[PDB]
Amino acid sequence: GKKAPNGEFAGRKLKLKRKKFRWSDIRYKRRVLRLKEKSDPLEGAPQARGIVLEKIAVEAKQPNSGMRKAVRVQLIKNGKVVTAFCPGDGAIKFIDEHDEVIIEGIGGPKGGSMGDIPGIRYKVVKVNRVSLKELVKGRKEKPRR
Amino acid sequence: TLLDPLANALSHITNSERVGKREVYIKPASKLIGEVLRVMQKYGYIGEFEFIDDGRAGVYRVQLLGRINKAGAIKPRFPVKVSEFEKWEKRFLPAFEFGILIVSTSQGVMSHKEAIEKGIGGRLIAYVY
Amino acid sequence: MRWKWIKKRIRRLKRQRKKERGLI
Amino acid sequence: MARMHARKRGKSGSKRPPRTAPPIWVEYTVEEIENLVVKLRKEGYSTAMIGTILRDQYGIPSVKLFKDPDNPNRNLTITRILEKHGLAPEIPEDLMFLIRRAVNLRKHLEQHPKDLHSMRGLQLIESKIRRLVKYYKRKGKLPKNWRYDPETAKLLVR
RNA sequence: GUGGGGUAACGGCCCACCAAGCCGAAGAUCGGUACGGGCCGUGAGAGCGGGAGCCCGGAGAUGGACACUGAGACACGGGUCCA
RNA sequence: CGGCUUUUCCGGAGUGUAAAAAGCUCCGGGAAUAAGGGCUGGGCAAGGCCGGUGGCAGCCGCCGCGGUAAUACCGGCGGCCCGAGUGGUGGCCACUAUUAUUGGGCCUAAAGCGGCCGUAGCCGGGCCCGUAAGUCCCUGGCGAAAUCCCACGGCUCAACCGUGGGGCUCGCUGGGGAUACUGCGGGCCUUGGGACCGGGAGAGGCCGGGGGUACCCCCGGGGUAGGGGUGAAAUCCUAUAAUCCCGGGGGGACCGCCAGUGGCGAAGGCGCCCGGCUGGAACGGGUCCGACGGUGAGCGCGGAAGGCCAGGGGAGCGAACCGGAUUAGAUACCCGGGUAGUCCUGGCUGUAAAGGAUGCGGGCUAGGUGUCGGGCGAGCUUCGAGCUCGCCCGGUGCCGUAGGGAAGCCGUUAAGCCCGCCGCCUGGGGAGUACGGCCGCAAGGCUGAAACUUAAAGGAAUUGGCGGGGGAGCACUACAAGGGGUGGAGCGUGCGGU
RNA sequence: GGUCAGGUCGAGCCCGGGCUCCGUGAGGGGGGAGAAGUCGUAACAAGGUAACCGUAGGGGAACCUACGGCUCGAUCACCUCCU
RNA sequence: UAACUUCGGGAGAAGGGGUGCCUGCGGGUGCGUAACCCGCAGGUCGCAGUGACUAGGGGGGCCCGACUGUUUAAUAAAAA
Repeated sequence: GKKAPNGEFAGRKLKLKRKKFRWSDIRYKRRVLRLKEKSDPLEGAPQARGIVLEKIAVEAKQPNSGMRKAVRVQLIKNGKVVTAFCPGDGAIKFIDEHDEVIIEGIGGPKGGSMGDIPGIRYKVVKVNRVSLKELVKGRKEKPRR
Repeated sequence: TLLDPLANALSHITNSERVGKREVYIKPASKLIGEVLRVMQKYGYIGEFEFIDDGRAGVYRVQLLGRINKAGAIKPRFPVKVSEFEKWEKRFLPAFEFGILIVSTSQGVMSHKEAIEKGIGGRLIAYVY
Repeated sequence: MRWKWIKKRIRRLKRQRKKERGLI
Repeated sequence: MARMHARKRGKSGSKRPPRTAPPIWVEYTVEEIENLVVKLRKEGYSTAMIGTILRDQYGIPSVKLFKDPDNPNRNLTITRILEKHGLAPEIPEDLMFLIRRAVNLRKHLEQHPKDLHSMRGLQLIESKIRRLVKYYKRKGKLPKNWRYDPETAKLLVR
């Protein structure tokens, strides 16, 4: 034999073998339990709004130095602290403290950030329910409160 | 102890062929091997074979033509419907042409193509090609 | 290497199990 | 041919004759062969040795071949001959000899116990007896209300 | 198990008496997670994952408990009652 | 620029509504009249220039890009994709034979349980016969519609819908038939297995007995001033005298050469000799049972050294320890002392690079050589298989064909080709940790995670460089040998600094 | 339809305990990042005391040392192989 | 019926329920309806059924000493 039983009656042994051996996958083990849903806040949700506590900058990784623009936000329902990285150049200027902000993951929910950012898990799409990519371009819409 | 005596015999008979050996001597010997050998011979894969029935053991001495590409047996010996035959026919056989995926049937023992011609089937014993 | 580690683990286990034992 | 069980050394290359009917250059009547078997059994020789004597002395290699046909339900070979006369031990010569030897080791361990090897041998012998006994129960040389243990062994020997 | 009630009706459903069983490593029990099915998504297949409109069945109607009236209800837009 | 037609859009007619709208559809009027979004470095390339910026600001899915001529950033310009979409974040499947049934590994990459047994379980030699449970065939009862596929038909088209045929999670049912295969039942045989007799080798085990070498000590004699120890040394020992040397006696531990590329054992492991008890093991002869078989979750058992426990012992050795040296310092190499332990008995513990990093059994697949033990046919003989040639059986080594392997290697003692069965692995670190449970006297063992973080971790082989790594070989910017000199002074000169 | 006895179905409420899950505390350990300091030179070349290993004690630390194992082991020598 | 544990214990943990009289039964031991004892059902009164008398309050952390015992016969019984 190379390994696994083979007998007509033997099938339960194989059926159990695979399920046990399947758990050796981290991602399979995680989703099936719901270690993905629970651990990285959101409640599995695609997005969440929160109120801006403050605007902080974080330093870049091992090669890199730069003050990346970030907001510490508090997610509303969840009631957790998230650090969320602001896209676009000018962007941090639009976000007035205590506006309503909408937060997404970035680049796998797995926990991994972009390479450059250290602790930041998250992306900021919106300021006062209008996205930053809008605010980057002058013409479109321009913000409030 | 051995089991699957056919598998061992086939495994020898193929390894035999692989070498190009003149003849083969298979020591543990049976209906399973001998009926399969007679179906194999009937298609023309092997030449003449003699078994002396020793008070210890049949020995078969099989002539090798050189026609066999591979002959081995089927690990679980699964049951296979005549509709499932076509699945097995692509998996195991090298082409549609060769048609000895030996199956044991209600009719006696047949090849794969012979099993087809009657139409009938059963548990998978082995292959020859 | 492997010795390093065993004694670190044993010092960790024994000091921590001392903190369990003397938390016991 | 071989099998490695409590060793890595192959088993003896010895073989039976490939004979299938007998020499007529060796000559005995059915009446005469039963007499040879019975006499040797009376001495206290065992059935293995009994044939050994009959092959060396009387030139008969295996009983089966010589006798039958004379009643061709099955072969007439030493303990069958003996079973009809009522001379057979009820326990089979395989199972008897294994057990006996097993009692003899035990006595050595008693006065002597610091034995790694002899001790281990006791494990080995007993395990074979479990297999040999388990099949015999089914066929009917041993009743199923039996079970193997070492006092029960001393009770058979004695 | 025996006998008995109760119900539309079998039945430890309920009950009296009697027995000591019954279930479990061919994974019981317990914990977690979940309407189930037709289907669906992907995938050469095998396989994996999924229960969404719709259709099919059950469950439920602020949370819990309860009868009456009717063939039928313990009753989403009927009643009683506690929270 | 010339001509043509002319989507929205206007107006009308019916419709429909069984009130509109939906304004369709028919007709009249009538315009070239809604197009965007991403990327353009390698990966994908499917697509390159200029300006600005200058390891910033940014870009970012990864590898990466920006540190003053950036195709990667920003803007422009140009180009590629796609097109009423395009793109982001998240989830799922694919790719991933990275869950292996199709279709995966485990010598060294992750991975073999330190070994065994035998229970559940899986798997099982031949020959005959019964049944036909699995299995195959046929019939039939049946698994709604819908979705899916095919045909035709309908709506301007197609989506969708109608009709007709097929398939469906397809898990159930009944009767009839076949009997290779499998299951069961019965009978039958020796190839596997187990068993016997007789020769035989060995550092297997236990027990009794018994010798000597050396080390140590103690005692007398002899005999003076050092011995010991090292790279040098010191400590150290020794003057009521060491070391030495001679004789005498006591103690504990062991058994060089022998000794092998050797033997034995399941494994841990095993060496004076002798006898007794006792385990395994080869061969010839199959003489006896007659598939009794293989593997084996669970379970049970043995398991170095070190540690623990009780009791007894202690020469030499020696963690810890105490000095000395060395060193910058030395918690070390080196020396001089020393306790636990090393020994025994009883119990416990249960680990390991417990290795051949290679689980076990069977069958098949070039050989060569050496070697151990057994059989055989001879020659030799000291008449004993003592010396030797070969075939063969079992065992241990090397080399190598076919093949396998990434290579190194493996190659009838498989890592080849098959079959059966077990254990285990599935990127790295976190971490062999935490908790929980079990075990243990204790020390600790068994089991065994997640948060978080990473584009590697890793293996073999190549090339060079390197080494207080080895061998060969030269040199005068080398060292020695050797002669003269700089560093001391005054001055000249270049420099550092001021 | 009244009130009242006995009996039955029978929540929430309260108390005590059991199981399970979340937030969170003086104090105390390691863990993955960090550019740059400190101490020593541990491994990697025989890393200048071969290395690893199981276990036991000690030292600030890398570590050192004992015993027993292993070579994936060290230098020519050695021995032995092989030639 | 917890923590803990020298597995012996902790433990009578803790907490919750019941308990009277009458009327009628059953079981055990015996011998034949004695002498007692252990249960079961119904009916029913009080504020309360161990109604009296008899009769432990419990739980947790810490210090010390192992325990039991002994001690200043007669101001100290403890940790000594």
